[PDB]
Amino acid sequence: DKRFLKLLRFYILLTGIPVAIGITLINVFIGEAELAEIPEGYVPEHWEYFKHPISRWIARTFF
Amino acid sequence: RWQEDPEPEDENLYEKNPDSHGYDKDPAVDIWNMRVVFFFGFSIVLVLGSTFVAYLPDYRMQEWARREAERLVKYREAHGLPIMESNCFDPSKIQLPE
Amino acid sequence: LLDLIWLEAILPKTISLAQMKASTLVTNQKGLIKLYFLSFLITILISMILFNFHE
Amino acid sequence: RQWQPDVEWAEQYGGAVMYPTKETAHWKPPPWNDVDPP
Amino acid sequence: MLKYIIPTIMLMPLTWLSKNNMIWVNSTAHSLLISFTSLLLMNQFGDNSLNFSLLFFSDSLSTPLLILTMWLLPLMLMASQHHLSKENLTRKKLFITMLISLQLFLIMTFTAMELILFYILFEATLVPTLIIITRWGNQTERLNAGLYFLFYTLAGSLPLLVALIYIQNTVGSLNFLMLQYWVQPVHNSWSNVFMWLACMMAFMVKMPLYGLHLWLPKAHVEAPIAGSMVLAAVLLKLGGYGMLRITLILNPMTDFMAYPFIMLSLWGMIMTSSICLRQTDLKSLIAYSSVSHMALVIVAILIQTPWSYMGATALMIAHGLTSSMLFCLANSNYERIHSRTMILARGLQTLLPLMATWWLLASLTNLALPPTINLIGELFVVMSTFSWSNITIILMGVNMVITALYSLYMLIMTQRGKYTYHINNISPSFTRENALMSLHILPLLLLTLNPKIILGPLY
Amino acid sequence: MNPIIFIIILLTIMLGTIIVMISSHWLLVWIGFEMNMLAIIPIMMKNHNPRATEASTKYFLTQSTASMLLMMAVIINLMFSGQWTVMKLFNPMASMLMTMALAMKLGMAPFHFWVPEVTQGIPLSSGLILLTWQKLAPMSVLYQIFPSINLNLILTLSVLSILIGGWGGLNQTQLRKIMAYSSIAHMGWMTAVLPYNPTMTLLNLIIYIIMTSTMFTMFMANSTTTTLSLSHTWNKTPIMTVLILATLLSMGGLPPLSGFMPKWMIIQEMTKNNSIILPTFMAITALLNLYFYMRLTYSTTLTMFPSTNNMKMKWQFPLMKKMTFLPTMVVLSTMMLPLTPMLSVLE
Amino acid sequence: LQYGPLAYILGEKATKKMTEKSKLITVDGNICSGKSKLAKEIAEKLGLKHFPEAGIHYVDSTTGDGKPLPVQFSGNCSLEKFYDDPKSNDGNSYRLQAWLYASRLLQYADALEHLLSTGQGVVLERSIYSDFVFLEAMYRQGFIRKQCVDHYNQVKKVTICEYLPPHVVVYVDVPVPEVQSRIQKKGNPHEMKITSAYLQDIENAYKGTFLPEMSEKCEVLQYSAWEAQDAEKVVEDIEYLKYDKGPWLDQNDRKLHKLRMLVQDKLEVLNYTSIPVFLPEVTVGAHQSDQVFQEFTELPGRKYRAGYNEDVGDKWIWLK
Ligand SMILES: CCCCCCCCCCCCCCCCCC(=O)OC[C@H](COP(=O)([O-])OCC(O)COP(=O)([O-])OC[C@@H](COC(=O)CCCCCCCCCCCCCCCCC)OC(=O)CCCCCCCCCCCCCCCCC)OC(=O)CCCCCCCCCCCCCCCCC
Ligand SMILES: CCCCCCCCCCCCO[C@@H]1O[C@H](CO)[C@@H](O[C@H]2O[C@H](CO)[C@@H](O)[C@H](O)[C@H]2O)[C@H](O)[C@H]1O
Ligand SMILES: CCCCCCCCCCCCO[C@@H]1O[C@H](CO)[C@@H](O[C@H]2O[C@H](CO)[C@@H](O)[C@H](O)[C@H]2O)[C@H](O)[C@H]1O
Ligand SMILES: CCCCCCCCCCCCO[C@@H]1O[C@H](CO)[C@@H](O[C@H]2O[C@H](CO)[C@@H](O)[C@H](O)[C@H]2O)[C@H](O)[C@H]1O
Ligand SMILES: CCCCCCCCCCCCO[C@@H]1O[C@H](CO)[C@@H](O[C@H]2O[C@H](CO)[C@@H](O)[C@H](O)[C@H]2O)[C@H](O)[C@H]1O
Ligand SMILES: CCCCCCCCCCCCO[C@@H]1O[C@H](CO)[C@@H](O[C@H]2O[C@H](CO)[C@@H](O)[C@H](O)[C@H]2O)[C@H](O)[C@H]1O
Ligand SMILES: CCCCCCCCCCCCO[C@@H]1O[C@H](CO)[C@@H](O[C@H]2O[C@H](CO)[C@@H](O)[C@H](O)[C@H]2O)[C@H](O)[C@H]1O
Ligand SMILES: Nc1nc2c(ncn2[C@@H]2O[C@H](COP(=O)(O)OP(=O)(O)OP(=O)(O)O)[C@@H](O)[C@H]2O)c(=O)[nH]1
Ligand SMILES: N=C(N)NC(=N)NCCc1ccc(I)c(Cl)c1
Ligand SMILES: [Mg+2]
Repeated sequence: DKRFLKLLRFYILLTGIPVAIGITLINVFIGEAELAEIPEGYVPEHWEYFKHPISRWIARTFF
Repeated sequence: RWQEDPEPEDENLYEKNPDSHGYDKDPAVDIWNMRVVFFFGFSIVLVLGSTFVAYLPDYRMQEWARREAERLVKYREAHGLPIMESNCFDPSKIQLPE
Repeated sequence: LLDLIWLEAILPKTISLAQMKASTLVTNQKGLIKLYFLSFLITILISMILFNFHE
Repeated sequence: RQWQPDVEWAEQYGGAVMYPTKETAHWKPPPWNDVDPP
Repeated sequence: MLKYIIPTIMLMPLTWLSKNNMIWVNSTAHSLLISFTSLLLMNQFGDNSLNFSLLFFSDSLSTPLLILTMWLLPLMLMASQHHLSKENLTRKKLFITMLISLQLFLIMTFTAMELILFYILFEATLVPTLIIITRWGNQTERLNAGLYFLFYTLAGSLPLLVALIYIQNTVGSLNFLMLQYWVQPVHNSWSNVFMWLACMMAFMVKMPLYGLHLWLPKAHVEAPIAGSMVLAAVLLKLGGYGMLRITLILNPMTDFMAYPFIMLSLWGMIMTSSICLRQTDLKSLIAYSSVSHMALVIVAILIQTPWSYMGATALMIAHGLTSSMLFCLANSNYERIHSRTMILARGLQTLLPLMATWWLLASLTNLALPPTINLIGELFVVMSTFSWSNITIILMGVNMVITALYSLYMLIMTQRGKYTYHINNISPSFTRENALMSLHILPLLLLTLNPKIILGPLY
Repeated sequence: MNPIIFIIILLTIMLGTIIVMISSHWLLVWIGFEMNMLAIIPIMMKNHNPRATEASTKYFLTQSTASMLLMMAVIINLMFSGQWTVMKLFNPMASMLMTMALAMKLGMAPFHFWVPEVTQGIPLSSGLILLTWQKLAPMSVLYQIFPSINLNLILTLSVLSILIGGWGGLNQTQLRKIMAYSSIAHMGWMTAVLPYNPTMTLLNLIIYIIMTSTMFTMFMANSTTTTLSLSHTWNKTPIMTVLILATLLSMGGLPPLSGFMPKWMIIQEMTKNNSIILPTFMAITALLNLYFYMRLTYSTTLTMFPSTNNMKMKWQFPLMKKMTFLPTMVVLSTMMLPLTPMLSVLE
Repeated sequence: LQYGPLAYILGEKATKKMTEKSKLITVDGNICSGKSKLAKEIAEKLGLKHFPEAGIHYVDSTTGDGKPLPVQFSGNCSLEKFYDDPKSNDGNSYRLQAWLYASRLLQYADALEHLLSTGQGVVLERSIYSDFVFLEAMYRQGFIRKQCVDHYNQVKKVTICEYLPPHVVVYVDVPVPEVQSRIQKKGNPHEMKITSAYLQDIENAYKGTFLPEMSEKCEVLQYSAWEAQDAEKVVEDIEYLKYDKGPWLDQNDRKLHKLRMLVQDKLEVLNYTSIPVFLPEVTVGAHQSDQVFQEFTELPGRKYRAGYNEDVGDKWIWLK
């Protein structure tokens, strides 16, 4: 039982720590988008309608 | 009434491999099976999958609708209009029977 | 009373008994040429006298 | 271990018919090679 | 959907061309990869569904059912590889192929745009499921469980085929997107009454509706562990998914045609919850518990309200993870003592402490402890049925009490008390078993953080 | 039989059928049936045992009686129309006689009694011809005269055959009797749709022939004629048990296998005609067929029956029977459903 | 081509290769009757092909690489254990006898196939026609049950009817007291446990049933232990035979073609030796039969059809 919990903890942290750090670095150094009016005669890409950089990247890459 | 093999003995994986993970009798295969389940099950699907779900781009327009409702409420109150009307459709485009 | 009995009885159990009985009726035959062709005569007679398949 | 049919289970399907009745009581399986003795 | 159908098909050659000792490692690894990619289906829009082609589409109802479907396959493989260890290689590969083909039919069933295509795949699931139960079940009664499972389903499904074909002739199309715009009201008449019954009875047997449920406890007690997991987690939800779609074209006749089935469900849930209090077979107790849980789903689908449809979707997903986990928990005991009698092995918490924790969490979800999605879905249905008729809160409330009683009776009977003296082969829990339990409960409890993704199209 | 004589007799069985299918004159249709019956008797008698003689005699009496009724219908038709053209008949009594005659030839209930007996009494290879090729000639005549057929008569025959075939097979352990009752049930489906869409009669006939030929060939491969003899296949050729299982499920009409295609298309055509009760009853009654198909799968593929010690000797020798076209037939028997729209080539 | 209707049509008829030396000869007699020695002398002198008596492992000698297989693939039938414990609870006595009839049936088909394909005669030591003398002896001594005898007669009824009897049957008559004396000199410890009642039963069945039956349809030559030493007189006796009885006179190329199609396909030969008659002696459970069949396929050159086994050196498999 002890070995399983240690293995479970290790593999969650194997990616959980890098993700937690990646999220923090994205939040601090890239930041969120700023809401703005659509400039006259401008056609935003479908992923420019979202605020958080990770959400924008998900929309641009997969959706 | 026949020639039949007796029922086999029940095997315990720990007797021959005390470090067995319960996946396979072969210790090398047993460890690799443990790793793929844990890496792909927990490190990938659960951790990245939860991250992916948390950052979905405005799932089902819920945030857009709130921003849109704020705009409509501001506009309709600045011009004395009702916040909401009982009719969904303009009655001038409806021809009642009779 | 309900789950191991009556719900079992009022459908799956009774249905299977019906088919098993009908199967014995259909297949319990004597293999006699005389009887089979005699039933052909009855069939042809019914088709005309009772059902008017000839019209 | 997993149950598999035994002789008693198999004998259900070796009779002349699947559903015994009084009428077919005397029926017997046909010859293995279809040839009835003269 | 080809990005899921084709890799699912490729799992077959991967299994057959794998080294002898790597069939379980390879199929598990790559079925987990497919499950990962299924999250891309979560691109759901507020107004329109995600319509891939003339054949397949995905909306907020099918998306969670697809993600649950593709998640279960790797879990089923982990759950099956121990009792299949003595099987010869070709038959192991055949067993895995049946599981892969089931996933292939299921993902296609949930995304089929046309109802007759849905019907064919909805029936195709019978074949692999029947083969798994009758070929790899353990006891003599698996042959009869296969027949009851097969003929109950076909008894209702053949009328559905006639009704669907009739609808296509009358309306011109069975494309679900077209039916949304071309649907016409159903006027009272004896013809429409039987059209209603033909459209719904097949799905009622799958749920199963109380009265048509006797096949389910048979199937579970005889099925192998993977057979029970898919049966309980996903196959029962075909009926609910079909009802949620077909009810579109049955209004307003469903207003009064629902009554006999609501009474069966409302009373049935109490009867089957009470039956669980006296079951002697652990697998039979859990199977009866599913009938009680799906009675709620039938009522929610039939009363046809936005809250009830959201509760049904949450309940279908929550029950799938919970019920599957309970079967895996019961199976881990079975692999030690080789019996399903609940009273045989007691006080197991003293011998398997961590496994007793999984039993606790599975029980707590089964009785719908807030804020688990089990409670969210059940609460939404209770909220909606109270508006349907205030008196229903008495039946819903009573069922809550009995559900807690039998969930904890199961926990107290097997985990607490004194261990059976003569049982001395309770070996410590394997990593495989502990991982299997955690891959059920962890996604279940995580979903509490973001319930909206399992609340369906009415959200 | 001398091999060249066997070939010449088979070519005459085929020629008799072909004459029926290409004839425009009722006399030549009658000749086609006479020639076909002349050549089929020797292949039933080829094993010279009392059971074969009884089967040939029972077969001869049934088919000779049917051909006499057919000639009677032809002559009545000549009297009331003064012509021999193969087409709709010009007198209702002629139509009843011709329809009844062809029902006797097809072995449809209540003229079915001979089919299980004759099939049981002749070798498997002879039974394969009797239950497949022999259906072609009567079906091709029904295809041409259906506009004049009495709707009540033909649908009554179809309903009886579906019921009798389904109930009769439940009590059978002999594989040749099972196939015979399965044939009667399937003939019912073919003729139920004939009044509405003849093309669906052809589709059901073609798929039925393919599946029946697959079953008979698979029985011949191992020389099995009883349920228990077939239950030993798992201990000799495991692959065959899987092919038997798939073919039987297809014959049961389960999706997504090929045998679901004709029942699906026949239900469609009838519903387009506002025939709802009849297709529903037929589909439910066909569950009887699925039951004794599934019983065979249980004792063949899904469980392992007891074996004998002498089976070990058979392990050392390969299957030397021809099994002509079997790999192709089994694939068509099971995997054709995605190609269903191809049925229009029969239009 | 492989023999078949086409080869038959293209001129390959049995009567073209057959002569007056195309004969089937079987040597019978009790145990330790010198029948094996005489069988080799008739064969070599007459120019025929000698078949040693079919034993437990005969089928192995004709398939694979010809070496005997582990006993488990013969069902653990043992002739030694039959002498030690003829009344063993395992049912070894009848299981052995049922196995031996099948082996003889296969050998008889082999011998007939050799005769029809080449026209050369063959010499056999006992055959399916005389196999029952051992079954009768076992029953009379209480070694097998009456149900076993019924199974044996069922299998024999639907198998023997297909074949033709020997042209010549040769019987070497040796009284039981001398057989019991010769067994001692041969000095096999297991065979030394045989009793005279068993031997007398074999003698009775031979004289009471076999020879009277074989005379009505074959040529029977009976010799004493002394007379059988002079093989040349025996070979002289055979050559002056008339052959005016038995079915062989009624055969033609058409009937012999049908016979050759049967005997060349061994699975068709052994079809009824495994009729589904659930006798405890010969019935094998599913678990045991599955396990043993799996081991068989793992033996060298036994997984695939002959010629498709890379593990024993077969080549060009991707073009075969
Ligand atoms: C990573 C970054 C990137 C993201 C990727 C993420 C990917 C997912 C990974 C995350 C999951 C990782 C988990 C594995 C880590 C390794 C674990 C380990 O090593 O130790 C093993 C661990 C302890 O080690 P051990 O003692 O040596 O084990 C031996 C025994 O088996 C031990 O047995 P035991 O008997 O001693 O204990 C068993 C059980 C027995 O106890 C019970 O079950 C009683 C249940 C009581 C019900 C209480 C009602 C629910 C209250 C919470 C509801 C939420 C709303 C509340 C209001 C607002 C809250 C803010 O106890 C518990 O489970 C603890 C209960 C904790 C929940 C109760 C509330 C906690 C306080 C409130 C939380 C506040 C939120 C956080 C703060 C917010 C700011 C961030 O034992 C286990 O195996 C348990 C594993 C299962 C953990 C469940 C976690 C689920 C996730 C949370 C979802 C929350 C949703 C709400 C659900 C409410 C529950 C019904
Ligand atoms: C926790 C681990 C998760 C792993 C998956 C996510 C990996 C990628 C995370 C963030 C990637 C960078 O995210 C991206 O940043 C830039 C801003 O710098 C944005 O890009 C936008 O701003 C830049 C300015 O920098 C301009 O060129 C322009 O206006 C536009 O392209 C994108 O809209 C956003 O999607
Ligand atoms: C909604 C309508 C659905 C229609 C579906 C129709 C499917 C019918 C399938 C055929 C059923 C026949 O199945 C047959 O039934 C009978 C009665 O139960 C069973 O009979 C069994 O139980 C009865 C009572 O103990 C005994 O008399 C009998 O000796 C025993 O074999 C047979 O074992 C079974 O082979
Ligand atoms: C004319 C068109 C025909 C198209 C055919 C295209 C594919 C042709 C493939 C030919 C090569 C197959 O190779 C053959 O199969 C398997 C799978 O590799 C090999 O051996 C296999 O053994 C086991 C399982 O069987 C595993 O370790 C692994 O799957 C493989 O090593 C065989 O030893 C080889 O003889
Ligand atoms: C839960 C996590 C899911 C993990 C899924 C694992 C499988 C990953 C599949 C990768 C798919 C990438 O697909 C590829 O990406 C590029 C961007 O780089 C995209 O290329 C283009 O697509 C979008 C629209 O589709 C365009 O508006 C945009 O200009 C561009 O990004 C395409 O979508 C595709 O060409
Ligand atoms: C409500 C819509 C769906 C209804 C479907 C109902 C049709 C029947 C489905 C099950 C068919 C199983 O087919 C047959 O059924 C009967 C009972 O029913 C079983 O019969 C079983 O119980 C009977 C007595 O109760 C015993 O005598 C028998 O030994 C036992 O097998 C057979 O073992 C099974 O072969
Ligand atoms: C678990 C099983 C559940 C079973 C549920 C059973 C539901 C019963 C529904 C009863 C209503 C049936 O549908 C009802 O039938 C009657 C005929 O009798 C129809 O009556 C129609 O034809 C009659 C002819 O006499 C006219 O007089 C009447 O004006 C007209 O409405 C109604 O149009 C329809 O409202
Ligand atoms: N139970 C049984 N034993 C048999 C059978 N055929 C041979 N045997 C045994 O095989 C052994 C040798 O058989 P024999 O050929 O007759 O004796 P031999 O040693 O070869 O001496 P010769 O007669 O001169 O050839 C004897 O112990 C027989 O009992 C048989 O059909 N059944
Ligand atoms: N005789 C019938 N009952 N039906 C029928 N064949 N109708 C004719 C309609 C039709 C359908 C498909 C095609 I392709 C074509 Cl050319 C014609
Ligand atoms: Mg010797």
